[PDB]
Amino acid sequence: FGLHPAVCLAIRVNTFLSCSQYHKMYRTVKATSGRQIFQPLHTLRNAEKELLPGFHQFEWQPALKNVSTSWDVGIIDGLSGWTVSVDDVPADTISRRFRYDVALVSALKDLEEDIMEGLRERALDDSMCTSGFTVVVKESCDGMGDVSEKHGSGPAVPEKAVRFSFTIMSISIRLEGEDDGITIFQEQKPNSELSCRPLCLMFVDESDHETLTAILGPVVAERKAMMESRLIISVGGLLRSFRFFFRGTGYDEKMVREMEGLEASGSTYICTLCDSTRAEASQNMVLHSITRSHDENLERYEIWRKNPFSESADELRDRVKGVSAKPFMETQPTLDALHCDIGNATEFYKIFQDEIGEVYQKPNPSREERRRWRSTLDKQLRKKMKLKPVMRMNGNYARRLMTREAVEAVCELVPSEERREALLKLMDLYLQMKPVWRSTCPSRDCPDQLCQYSYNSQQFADLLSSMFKYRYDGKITNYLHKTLAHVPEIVERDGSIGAWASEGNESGNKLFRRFRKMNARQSKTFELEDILKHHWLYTSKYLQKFMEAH
Amino acid sequence: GLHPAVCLAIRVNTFLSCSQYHKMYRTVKATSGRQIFQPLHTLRNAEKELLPGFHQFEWQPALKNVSTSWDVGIIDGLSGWTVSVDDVPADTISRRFRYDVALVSALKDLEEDIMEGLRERALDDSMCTSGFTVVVKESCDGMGDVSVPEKAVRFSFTIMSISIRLEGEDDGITIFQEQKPNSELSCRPLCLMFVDESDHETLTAILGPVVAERKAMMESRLIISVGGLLRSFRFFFRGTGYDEKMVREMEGLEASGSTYICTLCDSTRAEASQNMVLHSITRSHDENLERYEIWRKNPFSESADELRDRVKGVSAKPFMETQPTLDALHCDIGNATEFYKIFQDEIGEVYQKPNPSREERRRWRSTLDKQLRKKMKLKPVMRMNGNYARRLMTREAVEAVCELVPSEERREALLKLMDLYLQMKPVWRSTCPSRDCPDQLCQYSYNSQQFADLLSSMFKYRYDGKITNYLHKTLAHVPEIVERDGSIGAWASEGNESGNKLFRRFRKMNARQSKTFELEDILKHHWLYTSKYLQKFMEAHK
Amino acid sequence: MSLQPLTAVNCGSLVQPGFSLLDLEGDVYLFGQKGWPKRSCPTGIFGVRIKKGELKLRAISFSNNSSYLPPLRCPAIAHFEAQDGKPECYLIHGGRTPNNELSSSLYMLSVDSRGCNRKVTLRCEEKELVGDVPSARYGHTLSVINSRGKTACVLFGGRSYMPPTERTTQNWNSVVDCPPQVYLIDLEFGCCTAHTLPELTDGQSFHVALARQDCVYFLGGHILSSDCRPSRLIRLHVELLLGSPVLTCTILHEGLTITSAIASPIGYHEYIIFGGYQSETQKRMECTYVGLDDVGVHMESREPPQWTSEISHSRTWFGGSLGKGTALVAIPSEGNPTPPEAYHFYQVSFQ
Amino acid sequence: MSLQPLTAVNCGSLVQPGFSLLDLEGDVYLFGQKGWPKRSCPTGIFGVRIKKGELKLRAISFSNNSSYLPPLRCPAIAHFEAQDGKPECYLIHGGRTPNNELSSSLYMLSVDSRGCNRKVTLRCEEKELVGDVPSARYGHTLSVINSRGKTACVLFGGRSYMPPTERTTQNWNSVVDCPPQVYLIDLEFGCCTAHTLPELTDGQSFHVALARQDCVYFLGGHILSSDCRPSRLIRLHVELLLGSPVLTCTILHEGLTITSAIASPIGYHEYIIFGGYQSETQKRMECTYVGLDDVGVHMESREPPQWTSEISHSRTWFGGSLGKGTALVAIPSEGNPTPPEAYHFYQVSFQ
DNA sequence: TGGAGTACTACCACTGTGTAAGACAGGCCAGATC
DNA sequence: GATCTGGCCTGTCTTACACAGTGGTAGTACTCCA
DNA sequence: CCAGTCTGTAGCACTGTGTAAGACAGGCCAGATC
DNA sequence: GATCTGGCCTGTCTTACACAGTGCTACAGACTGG
Ligand SMILES: [Ca+2]
Ligand SMILES: [Ca+2]
Ligand SMILES: [Ca+2]
Ligand SMILES: [Ca+2]
Ligand SMILES: [Zn+2]
Ligand SMILES: [Zn+2]
Repeated sequence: FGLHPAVCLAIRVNTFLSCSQYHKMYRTVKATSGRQIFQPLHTLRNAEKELLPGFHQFEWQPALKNVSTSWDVGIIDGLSGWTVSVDDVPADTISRRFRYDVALVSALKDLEEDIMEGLRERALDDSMCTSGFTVVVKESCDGMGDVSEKHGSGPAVPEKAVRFSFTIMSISIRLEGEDDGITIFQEQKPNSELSCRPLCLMFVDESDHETLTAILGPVVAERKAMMESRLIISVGGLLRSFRFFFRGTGYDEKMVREMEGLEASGSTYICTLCDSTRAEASQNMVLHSITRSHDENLERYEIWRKNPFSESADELRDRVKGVSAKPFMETQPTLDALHCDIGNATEFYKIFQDEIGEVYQKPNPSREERRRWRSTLDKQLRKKMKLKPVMRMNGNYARRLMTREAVEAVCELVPSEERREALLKLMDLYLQMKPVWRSTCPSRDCPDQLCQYSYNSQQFADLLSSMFKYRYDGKITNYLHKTLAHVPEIVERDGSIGAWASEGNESGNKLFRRFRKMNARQSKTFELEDILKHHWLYTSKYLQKFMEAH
Repeated sequence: GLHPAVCLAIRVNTFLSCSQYHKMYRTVKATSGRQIFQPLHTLRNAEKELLPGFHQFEWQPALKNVSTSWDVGIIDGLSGWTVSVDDVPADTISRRFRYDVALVSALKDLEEDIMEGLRERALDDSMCTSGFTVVVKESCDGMGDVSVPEKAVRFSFTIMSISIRLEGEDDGITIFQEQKPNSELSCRPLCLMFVDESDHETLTAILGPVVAERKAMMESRLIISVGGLLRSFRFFFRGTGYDEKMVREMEGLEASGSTYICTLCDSTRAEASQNMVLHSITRSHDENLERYEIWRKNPFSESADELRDRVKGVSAKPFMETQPTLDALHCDIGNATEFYKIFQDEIGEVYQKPNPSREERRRWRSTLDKQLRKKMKLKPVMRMNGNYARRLMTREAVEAVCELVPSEERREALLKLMDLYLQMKPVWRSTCPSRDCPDQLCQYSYNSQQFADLLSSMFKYRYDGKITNYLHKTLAHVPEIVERDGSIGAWASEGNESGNKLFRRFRKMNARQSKTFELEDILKHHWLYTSKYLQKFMEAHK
Repeated sequence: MSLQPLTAVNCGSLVQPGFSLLDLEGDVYLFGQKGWPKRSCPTGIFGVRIKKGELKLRAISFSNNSSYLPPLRCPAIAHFEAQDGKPECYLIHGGRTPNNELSSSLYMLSVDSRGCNRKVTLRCEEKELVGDVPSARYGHTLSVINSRGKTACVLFGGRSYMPPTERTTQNWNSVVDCPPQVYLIDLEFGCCTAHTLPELTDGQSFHVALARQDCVYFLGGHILSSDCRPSRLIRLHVELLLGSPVLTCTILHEGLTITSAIASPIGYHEYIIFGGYQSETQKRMECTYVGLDDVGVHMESREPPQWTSEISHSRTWFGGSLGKGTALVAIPSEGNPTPPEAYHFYQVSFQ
Repeated sequence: MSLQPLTAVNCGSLVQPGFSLLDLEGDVYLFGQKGWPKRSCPTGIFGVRIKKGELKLRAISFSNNSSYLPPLRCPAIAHFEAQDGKPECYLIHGGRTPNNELSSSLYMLSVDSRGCNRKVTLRCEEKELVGDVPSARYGHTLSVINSRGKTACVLFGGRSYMPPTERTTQNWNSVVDCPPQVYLIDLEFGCCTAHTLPELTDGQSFHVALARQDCVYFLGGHILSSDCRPSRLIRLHVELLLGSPVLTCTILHEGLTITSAIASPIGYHEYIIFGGYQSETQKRMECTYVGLDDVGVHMESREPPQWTSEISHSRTWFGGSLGKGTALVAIPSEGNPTPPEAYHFYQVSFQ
């Protein structure tokens, strides 16, 4: 029994086998046992051209704004025809990308099998559910710095690279009555690199706003011009319509500041969504309304620039409330579920350090007492919870610290039992309200913690500003204001927190490194093209399906 | 279905990791399976009949200083160094086989082809089964920059030609001559060490056991169950496949550009200026022992340089016997380098301008690269590889270069020189000169003479008293060694050096990674990549 | 003529290939900080100083009546002669921001108060342009003129982005020479006018202009249409025959064929040109001099200081003029490693 | 009692961990070096010059009537004191060849001629041994004794490779201690006689022994049999009666747990035992001082010169005495890339 | 009995463009005795 | 103060040391089918 | 219905690689001062 | 009027960790025959 060509394309890409490698084992297994078990190279390459962008014909009505209606374009150079005149800004930055719309229709037609499956399950009459489709899209843009390609004799900036990736979150139906939504397809794990398709790759640092904007501008214009109109796709034998909504979440707070204009980083304006300062985050730690939006930030930047009230410098910065740079991409600034603990972890570490030691009787401590309290606390954790000390709170250490075991263990040193029960109740409310943001969907998994979260965080903040008022006078770490002021509003506005984290690209960093390692053409201008082609071939639902793993 | 051995071949002949092969096997089984590949745990024992330490054997008489347990495998290269800090530290990490077990595994692997040679020769297979003769070519080359380089050193050998002398009345019958000793597909590793290449101390303190069992195996004979019979074997060791520097370092000559150039003849440098053809090949291992003894004990009360000259540059007791012959590949590289220097010199002028400065030679090299890229489509390189040499040796490179020479006499002169060189080059490069091209070897003496006199006459501005050593070797020893040692080039260190990229790639896709284990598994793979069994199952009838 | 290797003691990561250098009331200011205005400086207009051969950079502050300027990269600079109302001023319009677009907004910058303790307060008032406004562009040039006897300004040249019809995200960054029309700006109000003549056969870019006595000379910069560098110096004489701004132009014989040239004023109407780029691969190396009067432009090839190998061989370079004959040039200090201070600075002086 | 960090300007690649430092007629000669004798100096021995904390290594040259020495690695050294009729000698025996092999040869080294211009000629004689010759060993100790009234040499200790039958190619670079036999060697004739010790029930190695007026003191060292470091010092007494050189011994009660030490002579019979290793990982940092009396050993601990962090963190260290209360110790250095002078040097003095 | 479609094996672009040791020639210089 | 010479310097010369392996492209054997 | 037995998958030792939290420091303004 | 040091703010090194893969090993589960 022969083997399908697509199966073999998947079994090549999914195990990083090189062309020469595959061909060698191919001729081997063919001449070995009397059969054409695998398919040869060129037929696999021809049969793969179905999955890359630029193969399926589509349409857009109304037509897109300032976007070519060609559908046969493939891997374009992100320069976008940068005039190469030396006198002008240099044009050496390497970058390759897809034409956003083409890649999007390719990924949609890939998911077409599952959307038809969902239409079979939902029993919606296929000749009727034609136009009312709607797709949610996440897009994460992190700069994977300092890659080492292992063959460097002359510096060709082969270290940093920004990887603009997108992922289809969920596709629903809209026809035809009220029926505002039926989730025909909800991707099951939207955080892993198996489903995080690259769109644009650039050999630059995430620092210089100049090159980053210069090469992302086309992608921003596509994101904008693709918000209104409808995409016409020949899917399942029917000319069907699709409307989009682009929830852009997976940015690091650094990049969110860089693209919302907020002065970075440890400014007087901590939260990206509310306008409150540090002192206004310390006075009231619960009641806040998420206000910052792309359009309002644009208007604020106009206010700052023109200064229509001729107010002084610092007063103008306070009246604009953090907006000093013109934003250039509408971003949905959700809480980052990646850390989501590390700030809380180091805050509980400082609280234990200052609770075993006496800070609310002796107000001003010196270096020696602080370091001694840290030493004895770490020795206590080694004694009872069996945790060695570290310099930085990583993930697993935080996970093993903010547990009732370590807390009731560390309770034995603080003399006043009042403070003992106080901090125990603190950690109790904390670890009760914790899985609200970490887990996938609190609307299905743990609706009780969500329904209680308002009053829970209220009691938490009251306990803090009652028994720890000595420390939250006017300064509060950012993540605490995040977890206390916006969690219910966030999970209500979207439907989850952890299901929009940047985890995708944080994982796919290893994929980029590996594809640069064993599949690169080393020409430094084709290399990106090969990395992109292989990375996309990886993350096509069809090919992972042929990796049944049964 | 697929035979397990074939699947192991496919695994190690394409550099796939257990994770990769396992995913591939799971996938291809879940679709249309009908199990096609074999899983990991069956290959991880289906090779035990290919690595060392599976096939029973013995010797008669037994080997000296060598335990007779035949089941040993990967052994630590330190050979049991007392780790006591107070002594020289037991620092360097290494691994190796036991030379005897490696040889018996190689032979019992070639079993199929030795039986084929038996049958094809129409010789009886049951009798005349006690006097086989094996020729084993060793090779040992360093290797830098395996990322500070860390400069690991590798030791390999190759069964060159297994012949039969039975039942006598004759000299021998070449049962099987290896068809391709150049390529690494038959160049098997026997010892890997993370030792720098030049430090005598650790190099000797790790190679000692290898050289010891080598010296011990030269006497007795081997017994192997092959072709159903308990037959016998004798070995002869050709220590050729070293480069020049290492041969010097393990020979007792003062490397490398000394006043004593020739590894084989004792002619000094200056005497290698006037005379360039007539020389005698005398340097032998035992003679070097005797000469070093004459140096050390100094029985004639001579002064320093006088005593040095009585022994002709022998001031270090050598230990690894080395047959008196030159590498083939590095001869090419040396020759290529010297013609590149002469070209760089003749683009400018030397016989008209005695002492040109440094920037002048810089610009002459630049414009030579210009002329060799504008035509012949050749790019510059830092260090000259074999390919760049082969390209810099052909005619059209000369027809392009000589265009810049003003003096047409010089143009025709170096053209005739390269003509002579191309007429005499396939003598030592060949696999078997007396069979591939007997006419060049027949005309090599007079050709070398004319070439040497052309050099001495039309280039005496440069060859007053300085001669590169490969020039001397190729102009005065080629005919003698080809007449004596059967052939040359068929004994190139190439098989090691170009094979070394394996140990390069085998550090990426097959690491562990920890030097305690890294050498172990690298050696395992690098061996398993060679056995003719697996190359047969790889080619599978074209 | 002498060159000297300077060193950025601190604030090395705030110099980008394009930038401007302004002078007014003594000290020299650097304009066009890369990135966006950090918290270090509220504005981004730095004050640069050569102290014992080291580049010291301090922050400037703004008054309340002032508006705040985005950090343009390659604006169109124009020094304003000291007279009523605020002597003197500086006209900046409009360059490109840290993001890929153009401001199309003219700004009048000046100094307001000092010191007290060696401090300088600046003001940046926007001057709206009603018209007939000059389109958004970068690399063009603006200059002041006095026509019998009212003061106006002439703007010309500069590339731009393709008009938003064929502007397509496959060539979303391909630029085009703006149509060759001269734009006349009055400062109060910004009633701008557009005019053309058949002598302006084509639009140029990066052509350093020099005005005097309401007569302006445009050098030869560079054109992307024909990919050639017209060495034809362009003279134009205008006057405000009230209320009509009559203009005439003429193609003179010779102008220098160098692009993106630094201009350092030494005398009353005398400017040394350290030169940016002559050939599209081989940069300009010499240092020339331009005088000008009613006779016309007079060119003279001064002695170019011996360029150090590091500056002379590296691919590109740029810089500005510290005024009073001195100027600053900079070369990409690309190599192993990046400090990340990636620009070596050299001061170059005349006489 | 202090140290000083020296630097090896050049020739910083010709030292290996175990090496010898012979002190005769002033200047010190370094003996034993990494690799065979290169052609910078064919005789392997280097004169050592200590100037301005700087380490110079000058070439030496032997006589014509002398023999040439392989650079033994960790041999035994016996300072044959000035006596009739050829002062002043050094006895080297038998050491480790740079080619990884032992040598049972006895080299008698001395000085022959000088200068004329500060050049120092040496001579080296192979001394044939008659016996009952001691087999080829390394790490042993040789000393000189003058008993009633003739001079002899006492050889004892040191390891050796396995006997030539049990030495298996897999146990090749293993090594066990030589049999516990003392060897009395006459410089002429070389009738080396072996003798047993009914009390020294075990051999050892790296024991820094001493001799005083035909009475020998084997200080404790390392025994690989039981991995023990027996601090019990060994006294013994020799009487060269005619013609049987009778020997007796005694187990001293307390000594020092020292291994691979440097012995710098201070007084006529006063020595500083400088340092080595007291454990398998711990190095003896504290110095020691031994006066040799006809009553016996007089031991006291001096002030240990403060150790820099560099010398203290190091796994290993070694050295040799420059004489006159001075010595030279070394540390295997680290860093990226190769220095390649991978050994830092500390000169050390007493008083 | 022939056609072209298949598959294989052979090409090409491309990283960067210098090193690290050692022998010997010879210049010459400390420095020390003469 | 004169010599002069052994020892350091500097330069030049010789032997190695890396630079494969990876995708795309196209001739081109060569052969499955009617 | 059950146990061998075969297959798949998880766990272990390991150090090379990127990463970002934290140490710090120095540099400039505020504050106190000359 | 003119100068200087603590606070702190932020730009920089740096280094503890986890994370990557890999071969081996060990256990756990699933198939197949009596
Ligand atoms: Ca980042
Ligand atoms: Ca990141
Ligand atoms: Ca070699
Ligand atoms: Ca080599
Ligand atoms: Zn908020
Ligand atoms: Zn010869």
